[PDB]
Amino acid sequence: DIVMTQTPLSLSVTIGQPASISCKSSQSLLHSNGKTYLNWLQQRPGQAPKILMYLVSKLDPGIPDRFSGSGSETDFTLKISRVEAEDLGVYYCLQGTYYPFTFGSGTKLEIKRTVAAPSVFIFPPSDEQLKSGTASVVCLLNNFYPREAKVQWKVDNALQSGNSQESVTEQDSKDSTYSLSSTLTLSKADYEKHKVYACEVTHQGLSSPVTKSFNRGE
Amino acid sequence: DRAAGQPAGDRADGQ
Amino acid sequence: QLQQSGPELVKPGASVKISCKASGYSFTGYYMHWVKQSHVKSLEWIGRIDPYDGATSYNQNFKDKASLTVDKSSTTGFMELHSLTSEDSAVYYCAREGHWDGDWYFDVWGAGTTVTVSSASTKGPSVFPLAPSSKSTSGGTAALGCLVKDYFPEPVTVSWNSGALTSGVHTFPAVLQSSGLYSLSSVVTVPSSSLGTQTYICNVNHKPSNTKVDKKVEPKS
Repeated sequence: DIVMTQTPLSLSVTIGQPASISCKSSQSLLHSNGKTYLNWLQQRPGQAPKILMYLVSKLDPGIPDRFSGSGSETDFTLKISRVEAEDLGVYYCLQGTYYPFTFGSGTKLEIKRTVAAPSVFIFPPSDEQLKSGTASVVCLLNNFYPREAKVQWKVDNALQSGNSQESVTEQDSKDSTYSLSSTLTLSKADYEKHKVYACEVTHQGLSSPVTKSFNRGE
Repeated sequence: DRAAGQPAGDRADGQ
Repeated sequence: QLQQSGPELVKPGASVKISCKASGYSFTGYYMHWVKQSHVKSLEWIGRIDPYDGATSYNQNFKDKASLTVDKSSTTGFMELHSLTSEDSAVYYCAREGHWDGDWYFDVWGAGTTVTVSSASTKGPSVFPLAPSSKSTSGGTAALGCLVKDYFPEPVTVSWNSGALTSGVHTFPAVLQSSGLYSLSSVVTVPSSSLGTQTYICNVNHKPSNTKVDKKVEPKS
């Protein structure tokens, strides 16, 4: 089968800057009928792949003109003249010359934007869950950049380890920011054993770490 | 009209 | 243009059949291809089918693993996976090879079907509200959400106000708990003035267990 090598595998581009992705095939993609069946695809987070270009340089009519394609028999290049926020996703090359169809490894295009401080919110455990015998406290970091952020759980000013998990959304297609949710899970017995619950957030946008807290029962 | 496609879909077309 | 069936939980060694409903075009005039997405960025071509006569062309890797059929009366394409292992847990897509200016390419894709191969039974999620309060308001904007906890397998669909509220919504990716079950949160930022007037409902649907929950999030003092 034809091997499709994409370089690079990850790419960070600022809004308005060019971007280039290369694809190299193990054999010449020029078919005997004279056509070169090379396709470029884009896969945005949570969506199916979509054809950007087919036959090396022909754009699908819906695709904006800032995407372009070039390349010969074995070396190919996808170019974005001016990267926009919606261009985030994974880019594939697809050959249609030799059976079977083979895709590339995929190139992740990430947007670079200025630092943005997170909005911090904390949520006490619900009454429905406390009836079940467990307690979950959620700390929300909303719309921040970069992706690196430190969330520490302190229960009565005691640092917690091994009882919380974090999740961070993929980059936003409009403002290119991230959001993070940290869930501190304790038994109902342990939750009633303490009073003050706080998450301490450390981030590049914050000059000093921000702390949101609540007292159990208010 | 019948379906056609890129040669990689069939072994006889691309291989 | 292409509508795929819902998520499947399949025991190892069993079979699963997923569908791809076509509409708005001549069904018998276009190939229907199937693509597997195993990892985050891994795409494999499974095969194609001619819906007119059912002629199939398979990738050598998926021969004896996938079977392609079509129902011309319902204009639906099917892929059956045989003797499933953990390696078959993936997202499967269907695509149409369309025609434009004498050239052919994958111009229409389905949303994808998540297939999980596991010996465990489905477990429905518990939905708890993340109530807005003074500790979740920053400068006239409030934050509220829902906690979808302890479910298996993937995925879960969360909407707000039956799809009426989309601005400011963040549905976080599911995390794997130490118990082996998934958990996610869905939050939304709204004006703090609308807390008394506007009703906010999160709609949680876990198709593998037929769990539909509509939980209204109410403010707290």
